[PDB]
Amino acid sequence: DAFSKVITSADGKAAYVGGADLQALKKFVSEGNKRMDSVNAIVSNASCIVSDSVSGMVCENPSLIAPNGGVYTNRKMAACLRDAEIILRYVSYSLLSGDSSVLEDRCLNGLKETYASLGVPAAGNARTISIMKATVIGFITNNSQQKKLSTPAGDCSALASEVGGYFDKVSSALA
Amino acid sequence: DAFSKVITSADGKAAYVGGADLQALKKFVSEGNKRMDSVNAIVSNASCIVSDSVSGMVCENPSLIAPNGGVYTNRKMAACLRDAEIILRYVSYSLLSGDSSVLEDRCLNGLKETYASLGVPAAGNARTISIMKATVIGFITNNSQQKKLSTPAGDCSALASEVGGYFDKVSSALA
Amino acid sequence: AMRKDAKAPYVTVFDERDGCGGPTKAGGNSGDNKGLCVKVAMKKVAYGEGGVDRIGEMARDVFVNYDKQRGK
Amino acid sequence: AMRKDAKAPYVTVFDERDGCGGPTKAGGNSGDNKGLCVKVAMKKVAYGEGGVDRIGEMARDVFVNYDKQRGK
Ligand SMILES: *CCC1=C(C)C(=O)N/C1=C\c1[nH]c(/C=C2\N=C(C[C@H]3NC(=O)C([C@H](*)C)=C3C)C(C)=C2CCC(=O)O)c(CCC(=O)O)c1C
Ligand SMILES: *CCC1=C(C)C(=O)N/C1=C\c1[nH]c(/C=C2\N=C(C[C@H]3NC(=O)C([C@H](*)C)=C3C)C(C)=C2CCC(=O)O)c(CCC(=O)O)c1C
Ligand SMILES: *[C@@H](C)[C@H]1/C(=C/C2=NC(=C\c3[nH]c(C[C@H]4NC(=O)C(C=C)=C4C)c(C)c3CCC(=O)O)/C(CCC(=O)O)=C2C)NC(=O)[C@@H]1C
Ligand SMILES: *[C@@H](C)[C@H]1/C(=C/C2=NC(=C\c3[nH]c(C[C@H]4NC(=O)C(C=C)=C4C)c(C)c3CCC(=O)O)/C(CCC(=O)O)=C2C)NC(=O)[C@@H]1C
Ligand SMILES: *[C@@H](C)[C@H]1/C(=C/C2=NC(=C\c3[nH]c(C[C@H]4NC(=O)C(C=C)=C4C)c(C)c3CCC(=O)O)/C(CCC(=O)O)=C2C)NC(=O)[C@@H]1C
Ligand SMILES: *[C@@H](C)[C@H]1/C(=C/C2=NC(=C\c3[nH]c(C[C@H]4NC(=O)C(C=C)=C4C)c(C)c3CCC(=O)O)/C(CCC(=O)O)=C2C)NC(=O)[C@@H]1C
Ligand SMILES: *[C@H](C)[C@H]1/C(=C/C2=NC(=C\c3[nH]c(C[C@H]4NC(=O)C(C=C)=C4C)c(C)c3CCC(=O)O)/C(CCC(=O)O)=C2C)NC(=O)[C@@H]1C
Ligand SMILES: *[C@H](C)[C@H]1/C(=C/C2=NC(=C\c3[nH]c(C[C@H]4NC(=O)C(C=C)=C4C)c(C)c3CCC(=O)O)/C(CCC(=O)O)=C2C)NC(=O)[C@@H]1C
Repeated sequence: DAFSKVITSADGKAAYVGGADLQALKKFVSEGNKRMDSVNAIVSNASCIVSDSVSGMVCENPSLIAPNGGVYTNRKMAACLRDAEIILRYVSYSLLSGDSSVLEDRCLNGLKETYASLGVPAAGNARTISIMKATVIGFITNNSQQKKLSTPAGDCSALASEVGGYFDKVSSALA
Repeated sequence: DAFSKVITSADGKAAYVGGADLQALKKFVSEGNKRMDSVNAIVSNASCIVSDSVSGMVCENPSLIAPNGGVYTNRKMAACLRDAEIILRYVSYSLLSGDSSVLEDRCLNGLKETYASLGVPAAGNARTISIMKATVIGFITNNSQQKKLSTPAGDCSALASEVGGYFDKVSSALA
Repeated sequence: AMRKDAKAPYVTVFDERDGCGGPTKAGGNSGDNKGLCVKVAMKKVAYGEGGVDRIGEMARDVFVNYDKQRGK
Repeated sequence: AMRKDAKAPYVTVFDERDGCGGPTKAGGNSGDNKGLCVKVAMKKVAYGEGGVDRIGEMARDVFVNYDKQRGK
């Protein structure tokens, strides 16, 4: 669709969908309305989700910010927070689009090898990903204690399970 | 002086001071280094400070979000959050510069009369201001419980009292 | 493949059904779809932009506040 | 006077002594205050910019979360 072409375009310039086109977009995926709410939960809270996840990695292992640590310098910590956001954003697009092909192709293919070459530790990535997964599921399922979402009451359990599977794809690729 | 000219220029284009110019600038205000950290404590937390302060105004008086309350619609709530940020930013510049003349002139002079004409309630404004004052003093003194700031060990009580006086000028003008 | 250019899909979901509209960028802000829009761009996840050091501030916060739990 | 222009002084305080520098914007970068810079701009406090509805998101949050205390 039009959003697929944005991913593959030379410049990535934004496309927009409203009105009848948005009605059509929602038909071709399951539970369209709850799905848009779920994507919104992720992207609207991207700073929070990334921050809590990377912070959880560090608090479980504070050596990471001591001298000789993998996110000791501001430059490295920021690169790690950036990478967590990149992954989260590919997951958000997977939930918007209903599949993980772009995540697997443009985010995950080659990434384990790159992190091995850089010395980015797999155990720290595993924890950041597992916290991000739990955090996103919490937001999607009314389990975010410091930030409630405005949505009609109901059951988003299937969408939480779907997005969980996209995170599992990240974890397995990077393990 | 470089910064005074930004207040009065036709377009408000940014000015920047670093290195030896900044060393010279800090000679003209008391406790220059702590003062910069105190300003940073405000502006780097602007969203948090405004959100908590307007939220506390509402939680103590939820009639403000009932129909025909001062912030019933998103449009009005956003205007209120904007105004709180405007005020906070004038206070931050007062703390940077060591005086309140620009706050008084460009933010406060005429403001009570404008709010009377608009029907913006004075009690709600007073509470947003008093919470912003408390929050700012908390961050300056590193007594903020969810977000500490890294600074060299010491005492910022005098700068906290100074910023409180600038908030008091806002309160007195709007009462 | 992963291209090492830090580009990711930025998805933005708009719900302006309160009535306060942003800039118009597509048809359809009417009828049953009033206030709803989705945007996607594919661009670099930068450390900051427009003079705002967004990720640098997040990094400063982690160093000092990793022992805080913002989710409770 | 208060000009109804919604303009305010945006102060930004930079400490980049860790060595990861932002864009050069001031000529003084040497000596004791190497890595330190203050910026002031006088501009409208807008509801959003660059497609990012900053204040609108804060407003959505108040309506649903005013009973929360993010300070503890
Ligand atoms: C972004 C907010 C924040 C972080 C993060 C952090 O670490 N500190 C933060 C804020 C902060 N708030 C205060 C003081 C007050 N906040 C409120 C509003 C909340 N209290 C409520 O009852 C309520 C509705 C449920 C709120 C929302 C109030 C009323 C105050 C006190 C005002 C007064 O007159 O005393 C501070 C100050 C330091 C502290 O923790 O007490 C800070 C830093
Ligand atoms: C911005 C963060 C946030 C808001 C706001 C909110 O309402 N919920 C939020 C986050 C959130 N976090 C989790 C789950 C976890 N978060 C962490 C990291 C923190 N725990 C620590 O020990 C630590 C340093 C001391 C942290 C930082 C962890 C470890 C988890 C659990 C992951 C797991 O394996 O289950 C959630 C999910 C719901 C929940 O409360 O667990 C949410 C929504
Ligand atoms: C789990 C994710 C949540 C939950 C979400 C629900 N949303 C429901 C209906 C609904 N949501 C929207 C907004 C959404 N659709 C869009 O097109 C866009 C923007 C492009 C967004 C932000 C709409 C329009 C609707 C239809 C109802 C309405 O007119 O408001 C919903 C009801 C079931 C359903 O319609 O499938 C739910 C349960 N609710 C929860 O409790 C968890 C936390
Ligand atoms: C209350 C605000 C805090 C507190 C602040 C202290 N800061 C001290 C020294 C200091 N801070 C800076 C950074 C500052 N100066 C600038 O020019 C800029 C950016 C433009 C910034 C962000 C510097 C350079 C220094 C001097 C020493 C150093 O390099 O670390 C300080 C020590 C006493 C003093 O120098 O007057 C204090 C107490 N400390 C606290 O404990 C409260 C919470
Ligand atoms: C390295 C990638 C860091 C990081 C740094 C960023 N700094 C950003 C903006 C910024 N930094 C300064 C201070 C710097 N410029 C100077 O001229 C001097 C002293 C003479 C210093 C100390 C300024 C003035 C700016 C604002 C630029 C402006 O007004 O346009 C920044 C945002 C970049 C942007 O907005 O394009 C970043 C990303 N960020 C990180 O995550 C790592 C740790
Ligand atoms: C009213 C002042 C509100 C407020 C609204 C803002 N929305 C902003 C960005 C924005 N909104 C949409 C959705 C809208 N445009 C459409 O074409 C359609 C349907 C076809 C809808 C439902 C879009 C697409 C955008 C982004 C525009 C872009 O990509 O550049 C916004 C930011 C404005 C800006 O960045 O220039 C605001 C301020 N915000 C508020 O605080 C009050 C409550
Ligand atoms: C955070 C949870 C990690 C951690 C992450 C770091 N990554 C670092 C550099 C880096 N990351 C990537 C992958 C990134 N680029 C892409 O194009 C995509 C997807 C499209 C992604 C996910 C690359 C290619 C690079 C190197 C080039 C660059 O910096 O952009 C990094 C800096 C390492 C160094 O410079 O020595 C870090 C710290 N680090 C950790 O400790 C946790 C586990
Ligand atoms: C929040 C704590 C308040 C609240 C605030 C509202 N202010 C509204 C409109 C408004 N505010 C100003 C002053 C503002 N403009 C400036 O130029 C400066 C200083 C340089 C400031 C501080 C003006 C001139 C205006 C009217 C023009 C405009 O909207 O830009 C507002 C909307 C009122 C309405 O449209 O009915 C609100 C809701 N409201 C509250 O209930 C709490 C107490």
